[PDB]
Amino acid sequence: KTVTAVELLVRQMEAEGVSYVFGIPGGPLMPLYEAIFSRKKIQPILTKHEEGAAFMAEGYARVSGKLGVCCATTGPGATNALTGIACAYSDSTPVLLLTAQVGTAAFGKGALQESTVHGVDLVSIFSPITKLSVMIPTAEKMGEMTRRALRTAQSGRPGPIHLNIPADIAKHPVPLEVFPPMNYRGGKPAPTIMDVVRVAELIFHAKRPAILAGHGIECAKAWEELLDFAELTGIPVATTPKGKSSFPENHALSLGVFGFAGHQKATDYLLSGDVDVLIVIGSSLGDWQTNSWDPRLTPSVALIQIDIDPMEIGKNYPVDVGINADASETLKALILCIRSSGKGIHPAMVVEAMQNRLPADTILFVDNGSCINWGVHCYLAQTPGAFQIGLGLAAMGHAVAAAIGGKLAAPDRPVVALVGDAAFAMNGMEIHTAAEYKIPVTWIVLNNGGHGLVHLFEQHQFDSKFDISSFRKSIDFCKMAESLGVKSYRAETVEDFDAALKGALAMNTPCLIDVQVDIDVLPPGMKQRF
Amino acid sequence: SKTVTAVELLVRQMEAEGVSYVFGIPGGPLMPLYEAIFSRKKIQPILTKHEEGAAFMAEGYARVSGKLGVCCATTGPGATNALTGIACAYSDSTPVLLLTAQVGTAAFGKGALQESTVHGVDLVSIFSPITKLSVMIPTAEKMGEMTRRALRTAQSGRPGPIHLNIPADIAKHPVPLEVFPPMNYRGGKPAPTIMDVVRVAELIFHAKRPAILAGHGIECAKAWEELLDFAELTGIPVATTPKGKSSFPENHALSLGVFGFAGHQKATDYLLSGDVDVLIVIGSSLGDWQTNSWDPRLTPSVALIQIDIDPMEIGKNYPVDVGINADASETLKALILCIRSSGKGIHPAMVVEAMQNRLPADTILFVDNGSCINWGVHCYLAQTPGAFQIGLGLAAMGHAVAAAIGGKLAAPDRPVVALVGDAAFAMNGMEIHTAAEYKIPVTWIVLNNGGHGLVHLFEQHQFDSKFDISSFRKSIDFCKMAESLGVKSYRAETVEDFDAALKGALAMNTPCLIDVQVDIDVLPPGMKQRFD
Ligand SMILES: Cc1ncc(C[n+]2c([C@H](O)C3CCC3)sc(CCOP(=O)(O)OP(=O)(O)O)c2C)c(N)n1
Ligand SMILES: Cc1ncc(C[n+]2c([C@H](O)C3CCC3)sc(CCOP(=O)(O)OP(=O)(O)O)c2C)c(N)n1
Ligand SMILES: Nc1ncnc2c1ncn2[C@@H]1O[C@H](COP(=O)(O)OP(=O)(O)O)[C@@H](O)[C@H]1O
Ligand SMILES: Nc1ncnc2c1ncn2[C@@H]1O[C@H](COP(=O)(O)OP(=O)(O)O)[C@@H](O)[C@H]1O
Ligand SMILES: [Mg+2]
Ligand SMILES: [Mg+2]
Repeated sequence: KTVTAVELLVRQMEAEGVSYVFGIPGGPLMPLYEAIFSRKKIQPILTKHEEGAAFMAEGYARVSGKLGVCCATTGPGATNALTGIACAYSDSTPVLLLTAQVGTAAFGKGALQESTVHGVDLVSIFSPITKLSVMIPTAEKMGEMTRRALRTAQSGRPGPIHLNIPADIAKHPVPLEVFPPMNYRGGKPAPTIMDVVRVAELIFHAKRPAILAGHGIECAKAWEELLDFAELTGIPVATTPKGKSSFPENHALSLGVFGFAGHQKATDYLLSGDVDVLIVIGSSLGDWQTNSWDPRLTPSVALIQIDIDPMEIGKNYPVDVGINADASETLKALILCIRSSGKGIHPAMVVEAMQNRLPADTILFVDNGSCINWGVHCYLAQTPGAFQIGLGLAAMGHAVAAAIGGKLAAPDRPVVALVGDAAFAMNGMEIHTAAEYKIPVTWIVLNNGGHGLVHLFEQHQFDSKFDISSFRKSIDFCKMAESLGVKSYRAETVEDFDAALKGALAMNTPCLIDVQVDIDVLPPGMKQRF
Repeated sequence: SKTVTAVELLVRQMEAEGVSYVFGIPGGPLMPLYEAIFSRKKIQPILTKHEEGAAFMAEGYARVSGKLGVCCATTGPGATNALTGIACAYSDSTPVLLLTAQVGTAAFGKGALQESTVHGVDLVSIFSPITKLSVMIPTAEKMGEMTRRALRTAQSGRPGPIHLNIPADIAKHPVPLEVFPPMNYRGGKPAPTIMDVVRVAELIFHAKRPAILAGHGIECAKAWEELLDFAELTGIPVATTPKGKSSFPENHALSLGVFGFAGHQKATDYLLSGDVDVLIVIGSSLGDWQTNSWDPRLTPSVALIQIDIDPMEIGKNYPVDVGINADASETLKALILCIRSSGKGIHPAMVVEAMQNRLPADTILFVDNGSCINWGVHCYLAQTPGAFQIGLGLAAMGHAVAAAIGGKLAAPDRPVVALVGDAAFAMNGMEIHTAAEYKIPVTWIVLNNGGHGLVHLFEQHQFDSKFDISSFRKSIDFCKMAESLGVKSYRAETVEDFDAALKGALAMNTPCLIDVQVDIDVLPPGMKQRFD
């Protein structure tokens, strides 16, 4: 019994529990749409820009915990998505990008939007920022390739995949071979027992242990065993800026965020070296996460690091025990072994109004810009994984679009995006797609009339010698929401903001809130990095 | 022995190449570059709303400039956004220089903020397949030589884009003043052999039914005058490729229109009938849309001549009898010398008509990708050389939307109009804010048919409408979108509101947008042809 090669790929994608595919169609990429629409199990989402779809697939992935899928046509369709694929690459999230190719009969001829080595070579443009980038050579090889793709995206440190599909093979017949995921993909690695008992032994003798939880806690879905491990051990837990959300910040053992725009209940504990035992679980230990690799973060006795990627272990700090394993399989073993022992408006208040009204289960997406300083510092996130910030690449526009995918992945939970205005101008057009698909998301535009943080570097680094930051005319984001069919609120006092915010969440449809913000307000954590 | 920072010397040499703007968005590590431009007071920076628009602006400026276009973007996502614009510069053979930041060397491999090395997001290797050169500045001293290498590479041979990556720490290291005029580090252009020019001369002399196919290469060589003098001196008719529309006056007696996609029956019949004996191809790559999917009937009976500055294009899809590797302007000047010395809603079809009946003769017309290509290429008549700007090499949606702003910065005292689809404007539509900011009078004509016109036509004409991925449930309102960005706008539901709107647009000398309601089921010209 046969199917068309591209028909078998969606059926294999169905088996991975992929529910939506975001993208923009094209001549050579239509065979895929006729296939997704033949099955009616997976649904296609038409976006306004291919980076917006990629950003959505990434957003769907991180909250879904499943594989994100986006599609694009030959050439510029594909190149458009790149920045989103580059963010999925730096945040360790499994995104599969499907791109079309011209038929082999036109290779080297100057085909329309040719994406081979002879034209715009997608597979090598996309290699440095994917776990795998490959053109399917034959129809017959579609099953084994797409299982190769799904296996690579969600094993090890997860990441994005680029699959290039020549339009001609897309409808060649092939045998129907669809497998459940666990038949062609392995499980995760656990720590050796020798290391589990050595750090158990280091915790038992510690005068001041501390845990630094990074983004790996979310990819490992390790919140519960982290919460049980901290509670059982009594060790205080700090998050990276990107790892905020991975431990409840209301909890007695919570020190908040360590690093950029962080809290100094974390700074002192972790930086004023009383610390002797440091357990780093699922963090790159990059710039922001370490306060520019401050040598004072190193503990006096032992540094322990758990990470599913061996190459990150001991990269910037010498480790005493380096565990190459899943954070969730490591922690349950650790608990198993220790219980076995038995012995305008000021942004500060716009976050303030948000904390007083967003439901407990609100997923908060934050963009890149001064909104990260406000988001990481002043919002307290109590629900596991409910704080969504893309600090891997820190691309402006990320959450503006990301969030749409997040609410498709968690439709019964409220989803809110806190974004800057220049970021909204880069990807704000995708509120039209939420409008078209009736995806109720609330964007909170922190409108300071330009590039907030760049304005501050000018003043504080090149003594107001020039201005490349401010606008001469602020954008009108409520008129813009109106053009895109989205209900809108303007707020220039705190209480207009609160009225807007509780109207939006009642609203059952997309909504945008345009907040007046002074471009000179110095965000938390910006004067320390200067 | 005057010393200056490397980034000042980069700017100073760019000044020598006549670049007048740098399009981009600032960032932490890229701020030294902006500090340099503002202290020098010559080149001016344009802050755009997306870096892809900045690269679109630089491509448009270069194409109208005849000079080098420059954009800048920061580490990581800054540069990746610009990719599609650089890939467009690469497929249309436009000299664009994209300057991108790199974190300081002391943070390589450490996980620095938006690290764009081999250890992070590899800018130099991402940009390698769609640039003539992509290289990270290794040291401060090599800024002079690497910047002179980029200008020579971008504007020599077949022109194309360049990627220069600059580590943020070496930007501010002092280097010796070392600035040269453009003709001390780049060569001139190649001419044909005397042997081949007289061999082509002697073929046209004996040709019964010769024909010329003029492609985009005529604009890159700045060869319009001698192409018209070559056709006039020889009496042989001129057809263009769809992308070369503005290279041969269509109001001339010898003009054949466009041959290929959405072309004219005049051009197809002469070149495909089977009565041509000598065909000269000047500057076209002879790809799909340039040759009706490589119809073998384009082969001439006697001799095919191909002229092209890139040798690897000669005879690629059709066998040539004379293959000249030379610049098109120097070839045409030699052939003329050697023969003279010899001595012996609204229907879009009526929207562009309203446009041609009203727009000045010197208007530079930008067209985006979508049905506007069928309407622009087929129904618009272009009489001015280079006055039609369409990026058909990559055919990236949204290209004309932003590029026209760069075009009008390059030709400030000529009218510039962009004819774009509604989905195209939705991806890069927000750049009009940049035009409102800098007071750049461009007129956008949005053919708003409420979704993806040609894809909807594919559904009907290849999937029998088994599905709809093409129309939006709610047409976007582009006059409200214009208004919120500070741009004057007009809506048109009649043909006359369009004529009133367009005539208002041109008088105002400010940015303006005209939102035209169009039926999405209208079959554009040349779309019937392309279905099989
Ligand atoms: C795609 C992309 N292109 C450029 C940047 C660089 N970049 C910022 C970085 O974080 C570092 C802060 C110095 C560089 S920040 C910021 C202004 C945001 O302006 P807005 O959106 O309005 O936010 P705000 O006004 O609240 O500051 C910009 C442009 C980026 N990150 N991504
Ligand atoms: C960046 C980018 N992403 C996708 C495409 C594919 N694509 C077109 C190509 O040429 C081929 C013709 C079918 C594929 S065309 C068109 C819609 C026009 O929508 P509009 O702007 O409204 O134009 P129109 O209404 O007249 O059809 C689209 C989406 C593209 N080119 N670039
Ligand atoms: N399932 C997992 N278990 C443990 N660690 C993981 C897992 N998945 C990813 N990681 C690790 O988490 C780290 C996340 O680092 P990054 O994405 O830079 O976050 P942060 O900046 O918060 O440290 C990476 O080093 C990655 O190898
Ligand atoms: N200065 C020049 N003189 C002559 N030909 C050129 C010059 N610059 C570029 N070309 C050629 O013009 C061609 C442009 O092709 P393309 O971009 O596909 O336009 P079209 O579709 O009209 O062929 C390329 O083959 C290139 O080698
Ligand atoms: Mg702002
Ligand atoms: Mg349209």
